[PDB]
Amino acid sequence: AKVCYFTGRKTSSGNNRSHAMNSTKRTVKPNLQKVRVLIDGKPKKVWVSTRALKSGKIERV
Amino acid sequence: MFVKKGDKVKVITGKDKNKEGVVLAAFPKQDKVIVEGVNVVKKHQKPNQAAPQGGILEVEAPIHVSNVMVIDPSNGEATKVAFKEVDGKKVRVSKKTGEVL
RNA sequence: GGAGCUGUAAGUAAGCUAUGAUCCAGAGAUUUCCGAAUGGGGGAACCCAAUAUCUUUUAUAGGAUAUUACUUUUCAGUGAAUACAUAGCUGAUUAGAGGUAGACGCAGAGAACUGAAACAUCUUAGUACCUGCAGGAAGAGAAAGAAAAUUCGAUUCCCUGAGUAGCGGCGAGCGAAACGGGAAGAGCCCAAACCAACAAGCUUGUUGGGGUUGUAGGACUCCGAUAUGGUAGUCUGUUAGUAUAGUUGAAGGAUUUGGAAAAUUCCGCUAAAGAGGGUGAAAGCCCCGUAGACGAAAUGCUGACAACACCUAGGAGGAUCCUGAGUACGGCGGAACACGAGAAAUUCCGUCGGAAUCCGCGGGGACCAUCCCGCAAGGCUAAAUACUCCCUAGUGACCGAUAGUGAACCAGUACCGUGAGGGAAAGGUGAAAAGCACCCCGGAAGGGGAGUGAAAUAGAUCCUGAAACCGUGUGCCUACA
RNA sequence: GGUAGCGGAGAAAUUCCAAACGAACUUGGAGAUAGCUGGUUCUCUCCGAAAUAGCUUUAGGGCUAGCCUCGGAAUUGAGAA
RNA sequence: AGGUGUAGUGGUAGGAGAGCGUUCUAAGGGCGUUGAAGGUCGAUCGUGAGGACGGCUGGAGCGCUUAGAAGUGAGAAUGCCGGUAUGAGUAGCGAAAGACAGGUGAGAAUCCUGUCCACCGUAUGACUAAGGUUUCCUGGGGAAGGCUCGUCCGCCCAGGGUUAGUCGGGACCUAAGCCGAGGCCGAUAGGCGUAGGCGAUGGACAACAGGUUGAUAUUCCUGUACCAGUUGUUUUUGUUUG
RNA sequence: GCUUCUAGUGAGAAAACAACUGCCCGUACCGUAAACCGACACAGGUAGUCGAGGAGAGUAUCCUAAGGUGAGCGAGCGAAC
RNA sequence: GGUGAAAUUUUAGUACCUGUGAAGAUGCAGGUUACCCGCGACAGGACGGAAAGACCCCAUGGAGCUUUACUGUAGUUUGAU
Ligand SMILES: [K+]
Ligand SMILES: [K+]
Ligand SMILES: [K+]
Ligand SMILES: [K+]
Ligand SMILES: [K+]
Ligand SMILES: [K+]
Ligand SMILES: [K+]
Ligand SMILES: [K+]
Ligand SMILES: [K+]
Ligand SMILES: [K+]
Ligand SMILES: [K+]
Ligand SMILES: [K+]
Ligand SMILES: [K+]
Ligand SMILES: [K+]
Ligand SMILES: [K+]
Ligand SMILES: [K+]
Ligand SMILES: [K+]
Ligand SMILES: [K+]
Ligand SMILES: [K+]
Ligand SMILES: [K+]
Ligand SMILES: [K+]
Ligand SMILES: [K+]
Ligand SMILES: [K+]
Ligand SMILES: [K+]
Ligand SMILES: [K+]
Ligand SMILES: [K+]
Ligand SMILES: [K+]
Ligand SMILES: [K+]
Ligand SMILES: [K+]
Ligand SMILES: [K+]
Ligand SMILES: [K+]
Ligand SMILES: [K+]
Ligand SMILES: [K+]
Ligand SMILES: [K+]
Ligand SMILES: [Mg+2]
Ligand SMILES: [Mg+2]
Ligand SMILES: [Mg+2]
Ligand SMILES: [Mg+2]
Ligand SMILES: [Mg+2]
Ligand SMILES: [Mg+2]
Ligand SMILES: [Mg+2]
Ligand SMILES: [Mg+2]
Ligand SMILES: [Mg+2]
Ligand SMILES: [Mg+2]
Ligand SMILES: [Mg+2]
Ligand SMILES: [Mg+2]
Ligand SMILES: [Mg+2]
Ligand SMILES: [Mg+2]
Ligand SMILES: [Mg+2]
Ligand SMILES: [Mg+2]
Ligand SMILES: [Mg+2]
Ligand SMILES: [Mg+2]
Ligand SMILES: [Mg+2]
Ligand SMILES: [Mg+2]
Ligand SMILES: [Mg+2]
Ligand SMILES: [Mg+2]
Ligand SMILES: [Mg+2]
Ligand SMILES: [Mg+2]
Ligand SMILES: [Mg+2]
Ligand SMILES: [Mg+2]
Ligand SMILES: [Mg+2]
Ligand SMILES: [Mg+2]
Ligand SMILES: [Mg+2]
Ligand SMILES: [Mg+2]
Ligand SMILES: [Mg+2]
Ligand SMILES: [Mg+2]
Ligand SMILES: [Mg+2]
Ligand SMILES: [Mg+2]
Ligand SMILES: [Mg+2]
Ligand SMILES: [Mg+2]
Ligand SMILES: [Mg+2]
Ligand SMILES: [Mg+2]
Ligand SMILES: [Mg+2]
Ligand SMILES: [Mg+2]
Ligand SMILES: [Mg+2]
Ligand SMILES: [Mg+2]
Ligand SMILES: [Mg+2]
Ligand SMILES: [Mg+2]
Ligand SMILES: [Mg+2]
Repeated sequence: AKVCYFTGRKTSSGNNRSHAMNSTKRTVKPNLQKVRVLIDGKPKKVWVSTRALKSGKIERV
Repeated sequence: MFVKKGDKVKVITGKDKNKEGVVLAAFPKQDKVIVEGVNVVKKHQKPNQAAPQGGILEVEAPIHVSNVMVIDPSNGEATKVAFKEVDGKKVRVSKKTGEVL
């Protein structure tokens, strides 16, 4: 799935609201990036949210 | 059933009330029994049964087992049956007199 | 369990059974092929292989059994670009893969008709539908709570609060919560400091100890006891009970009517049993039962008891150390809160920014101060609650075959449809077949006799047998209206 | 053999998509909604209308009033001719 | 309790009141094989819904009183289901040639046989794929089905029938397309796709003629072949410069 | 499939003759139809092969061959329409 | 001779004229005509049958279509991050 490998962030549904407050369904997606991380000793390209990378505790080898 | 093949029974209800006979066959699933000389029927048989005239055959038809009371062999009277253990053999006892079977 | 049995279903046939059959209950054995299917393939119930062992034939062909899907977990072995490696690859190991009960639970995603007497906010609804994950229940749960009578002391559910406070094109509508009363009740484990061991590049991981919180707790430093209590542990036995077959179980004869008695009349009797069913009509005393007493080889289930395992320290000190960060929180955009952005607290999602840390932090419905109450960013937890495809025993001022399940009957059948799917009609002879031998007309069908039966105008299209409709007989009337 | 309904396909006709296609079929929401039309089952007794006003996205709908009915209270009798 | 007097008593929508009848419940009190309910008939009673009483039928149940609860009353919904009418003995009996003799039989325009006649003949003949799925053959049958009839039938009953190394398919091949280890993508579900496969309508591939049965035949049989392979016999040549 | 080429694989090969082995599925019947699709023993629809003679260009046409068929209501009458 | 439907149908012993009447009557009024039952024919009437008019209007019905109607929105594009 298109899911943040570390924090679990994923696509969800939200509402568009117009000025008249009309409601239509929209998707709301996380800021996922393909990043090479050292998962269990091996580099691999996994989806990672920019939020999980913000701290610098996630490898960027 | 409380009555068994070979038993001597007395008819307590029916057209043949007070007749007595031996049980020729018992039908436990039907709760019925055949008694000699009781509930005879006249059957109109086609001769396809090895009887080269057909004829009207007299046979005993079954009667309900509750229309029959077992005869006390030692007493000749009809009696209700109790189950008392004798010699470790569970047997039928004449409620009226205490005789077995 | 104790005399018959070989199902519905007769019939013939051939058999079984007191050396205990059929039947009943517990436990096992067998269990073809398809189907997740899984050696490969495939238009399900078929086809075609590999490897090993065995077997058939002189031999080839033939047959049998076993193993061989995929991914996951761990281990081993091989092993690329590429040096060491890693990936890949082979084997082993380990675990999932589908179905349901058309119910109940949680979560993702999410309508519309509809209401608003139109309609975009709103409503219908977070409903229907779809999808994931479940569990016997789920979810919630051990206060960064409810409060301000001064206090309460986890959660859940019921009553009430209350159609109140509120929300709302302030329309239509939506609609709490706390207190109070009940059901049921239960609490616990981690992370960190610190200590010890090991391994590695003075820290930096693994293991074990330690520790668990708000009248702040713990580490730490002092002393002092190795007790006392508890449990939401285990196919640990033992024991009892219990479920799944059963045994036993009172007391009526005549008379009248009738085909038949249980009806009737006459006298009796039994009752810890006068619930109910059956029996040739309506039976406490004929049968099955009922009240009551009694019963378990086997396998479950439950409760104890024992065993074993697992938890469980008091008090005084604060110098220092610890107490969950990309977290809390904020901006922006959505959502959830009864609460529609609103003056909008509280909770959550996306995005960006982004704290303090006990002299701290959060909440008390914008916000600030004060006071009070709590201590988030870690997890677990029985009961009270929801539901019933099934199983056992019952109940009904529920139905009685156009009803009651669609289906009382060989019904999800026949039948319709390419398919998804739609979906019927159809119960009753008689007490017993005693289901009309034989005769007569007829090719038969069908009748007429003769019989059976209480009755056949009960003859199988069989209880009763309405009406429409069709016919036969004829008392009266009818061919100038 | 492929394309499927918020669609496909169309030398283009709103043409075809299993004998009715301006949008298939089936099941479900679902007993959609219907200010409309139709239907609504025994009896007798007492009384007995209206088809008007006002307002209405109202005009064959509705609401209050008027007119009917039932019960009740009460007054110096307030009604009618 | 009733009596007198006066007055009143048409009625849709609709209001009020009081009752009839249906099934069930409770209690009481009863009736039933000396015949319950139901059905049917009758010249019966009450102000109404309706209520009795007899005869016949029927064969087991059912009233009455008081109170209770209701799936409680049908003639209309182009209502639903069933039955049966009307139109009617009417329309229709589905594109065409038959005739007679003899037979069979209870019965024949309609079945069998014969004769002549007529019709199709790039067919109305002969094969075969699909589809159907027992309809094939033999012996019986005449309820239903057959648009009439029926002794007959693609119907019913009872038996039987499909034989291959060479035909067509598989153990061969691939096309379109489909599936798809890992893989890529995506709220879920899943979508796509590599290796690898599946998949003919195409490629490849060894026998024919005749005979035979009521029903099968390039399948059985006869004759004569072919393809792949197996065992053995003889003959040649090669044993690791093979 | 087949034919070649070496790489590899090899102790045995080949010929003649004799004897012998060769699995599964379909294989009835209808099939311009009364037995298929059309609710029907329905004047429709149903791919491919063979499809003769005279006259003829011909598979047209007419009549015929091999072969198949007389077709599932009839008998009269010989009006209107 | 055999076999045998259907639409329709409130019950029907189902005439004519003039009139009447929801304004076009087999059925009402007045008068007139007409013995009873059929068969073959024809269609003037039964405002004949068939279809809950399609034209017309209406329902704060529906659907498809259009646009500089309203409100949204896929897509496209521009900036910030
Ligand atoms: K499978
Ligand atoms: K269920
Ligand atoms: K809406
Ligand atoms: K409305
Ligand atoms: K839980
Ligand atoms: K309320
Ligand atoms: K409104
Ligand atoms: K501890
Ligand atoms: K009896
Ligand atoms: K009894
Ligand atoms: K036990
Ligand atoms: K808010
Ligand atoms: K608070
Ligand atoms: K608090
Ligand atoms: K009878
Ligand atoms: K008559
Ligand atoms: K076209
Ligand atoms: K009033
Ligand atoms: K009567
Ligand atoms: K009706
Ligand atoms: K009819
Ligand atoms: K008729
Ligand atoms: K025959
Ligand atoms: K073959
Ligand atoms: K082929
Ligand atoms: K064959
Ligand atoms: K010629
Ligand atoms: K020709
Ligand atoms: K014929
Ligand atoms: K004529
Ligand atoms: K004419
Ligand atoms: K009129
Ligand atoms: K006419
Ligand atoms: K339309
Ligand atoms: Mg398999
Ligand atoms: Mg509305
Ligand atoms: Mg007893
Ligand atoms: Mg008695
Ligand atoms: Mg809200
Ligand atoms: Mg806050
Ligand atoms: Mg935020
Ligand atoms: Mg406090
Ligand atoms: Mg619980
Ligand atoms: Mg039913
Ligand atoms: Mg009935
Ligand atoms: Mg039904
Ligand atoms: Mg009778
Ligand atoms: Mg009858
Ligand atoms: Mg006259
Ligand atoms: Mg006269
Ligand atoms: Mg047009
Ligand atoms: Mg069409
Ligand atoms: Mg709804
Ligand atoms: Mg009046
Ligand atoms: Mg009057
Ligand atoms: Mg009754
Ligand atoms: Mg009713
Ligand atoms: Mg009716
Ligand atoms: Mg006619
Ligand atoms: Mg014909
Ligand atoms: Mg000709
Ligand atoms: Mg021609
Ligand atoms: Mg035949
Ligand atoms: Mg035959
Ligand atoms: Mg016939
Ligand atoms: Mg082949
Ligand atoms: Mg794919
Ligand atoms: Mg995969
Ligand atoms: Mg490929
Ligand atoms: Mg070949
Ligand atoms: Mg043949
Ligand atoms: Mg053949
Ligand atoms: Mg045809
Ligand atoms: Mg007039
Ligand atoms: Mg007139
Ligand atoms: Mg008249
Ligand atoms: Mg008059
Ligand atoms: Mg008309
Ligand atoms: Mg209309």
